[PDB]
Amino acid sequence: RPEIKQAVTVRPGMCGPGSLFVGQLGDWTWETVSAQCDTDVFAARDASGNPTYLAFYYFRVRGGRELHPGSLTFGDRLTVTSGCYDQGTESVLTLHRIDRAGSDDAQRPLDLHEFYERPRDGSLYVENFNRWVTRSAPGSNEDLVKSSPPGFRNDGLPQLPAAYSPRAVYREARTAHTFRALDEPGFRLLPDTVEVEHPVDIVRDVNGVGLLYFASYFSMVDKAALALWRRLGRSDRAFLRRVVVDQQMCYLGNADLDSVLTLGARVRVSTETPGEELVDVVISDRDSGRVIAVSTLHTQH
Amino acid sequence: RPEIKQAVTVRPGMCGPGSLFVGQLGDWTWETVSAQCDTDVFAARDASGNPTYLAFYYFRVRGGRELHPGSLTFGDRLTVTSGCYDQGTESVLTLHRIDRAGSDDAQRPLDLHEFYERPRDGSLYVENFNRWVTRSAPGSNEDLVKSSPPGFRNDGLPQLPAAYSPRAVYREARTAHTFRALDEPGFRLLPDTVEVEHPVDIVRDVNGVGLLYFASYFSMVDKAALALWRRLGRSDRAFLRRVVVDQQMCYLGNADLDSVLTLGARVRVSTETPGEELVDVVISDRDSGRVIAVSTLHTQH
Ligand SMILES: [Cl-]
Ligand SMILES: [Cl-]
Repeated sequence: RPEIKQAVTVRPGMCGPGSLFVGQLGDWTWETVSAQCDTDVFAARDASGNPTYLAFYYFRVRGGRELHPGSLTFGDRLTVTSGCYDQGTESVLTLHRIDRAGSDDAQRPLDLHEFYERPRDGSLYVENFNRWVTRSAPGSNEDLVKSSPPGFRNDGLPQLPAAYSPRAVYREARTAHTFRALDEPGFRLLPDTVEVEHPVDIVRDVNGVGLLYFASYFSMVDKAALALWRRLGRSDRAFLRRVVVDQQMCYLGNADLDSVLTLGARVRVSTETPGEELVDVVISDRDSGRVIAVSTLHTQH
Repeated sequence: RPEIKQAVTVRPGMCGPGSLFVGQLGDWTWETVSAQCDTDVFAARDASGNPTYLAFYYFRVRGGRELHPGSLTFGDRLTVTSGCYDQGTESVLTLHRIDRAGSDDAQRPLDLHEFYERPRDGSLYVENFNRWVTRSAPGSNEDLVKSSPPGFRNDGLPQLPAAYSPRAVYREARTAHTFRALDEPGFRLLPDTVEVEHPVDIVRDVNGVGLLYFASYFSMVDKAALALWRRLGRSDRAFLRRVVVDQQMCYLGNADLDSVLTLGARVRVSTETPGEELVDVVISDRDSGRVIAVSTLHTQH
């Protein structure tokens, strides 16, 4: 299996202009997969005894003006509905819908059509596509290898039709370096861009197993975004006021803890709605020749 | 009421060399006080309708070689025991003991004597002393004012004897700028110190209500500590390996989101045990003339 409903009171540890909300989202994904695929995701190991991690690969957060991540304050009552979909033995799709606890029809079950074609204002839709991986060498964060812990059961799971394919979505972003095609009408590109050098921050960016922490990617993207916001003369206070109505992240790789990353950012402004923009950020590990992440944010000023 | 026992599987969102574990600790304090003092801490308001926050004031984490925060990895099974103690109507003390789920006598209730005079190796002891506050002016983070939400019930709570007084502990650290008196025998002070300028990081340091986030203070301290670790030639890899067996933080103030903070750090090395040190960090808001935090860490290299 059944979907997992929970009543959630918003805590300081899962809101604010940082990456704490996304961190909460991923911990619910690992809990939801554990419950539905008969596997202790937290302590997962492959037959050798190697630890295997249910790594974040594609991550979407979509809301809108009436509920977005920046709308959440301490003490807000929410309803969270969660469940997995079959993507075979090495990968799994986890969905989360978040509603205000009061709201009309908050009890409704997950609905792929709603998530993928008819998103409602006032609901927050989370898509986490995750893939089992292991280190290819102790202490290396490069060249992660595909895994599946023994006993991972995808068989119970509901099916996704071919139209809703996280795989397609991420393949196109890896190629284009945005999740919103550069020729969408109704946008024009500004000439101002930034390229920020970011040494891995070993106090804030690293997780419990010595990999870069998946929520830190959101922090790196917001750092590149802030830099651009600043390069084009806007205020720190207005930055804290931006409304992020949609954001997608593809995790192409991890990195070693001494790497120097590069954070590239660009923005397109709406020619219809004032103050609506698309910001694209690419995170590179120049030294290994890899793009390790791509993110697009859809914002209202 | 009764103490709150929970079985906890360690998640990526509450471990690692960052401040995520301390963030988890504070969310359990707010849940524990909510349960024992009949108050929704998350959504607390005073009679006017002003939001009132159960602010972190004094924070201790004490473990040891057999269990410290850096010992926790994904999937670890823990037992957590929590409860509040009466400190009147404007403040409350919350204790948490954390044991490995397997261990001898993990079911035992909280014991003030154990916490304050006989801490056991293999247990982690958390002390959170918190005070209700409100903003004195919309959008200001300075000059917070004492509060108590209506209906806060400290009456149920067990009593603390005069010997165990968080108040005394913090008063001495505010004066001395360490929690370990400068004349403790068995330590000598190194001449190397650092002073790091730290503009408030609006993507990573700010909480859901626009105040500096209490766990960010731990990140700022670790930044000042890393700087010192580096100034005296040690490796990033060895920094990730430090064992923090005790840490205390006093939160003297908050700061506005455009402040530039100063992070001061010093270290004393053991003359008995090799590789045991005390690192003291002071966080200043030069421009308002305030010390906003003091922290001492007891480490094994
Ligand atoms: Cl992670
Ligand atoms: Cl906080």
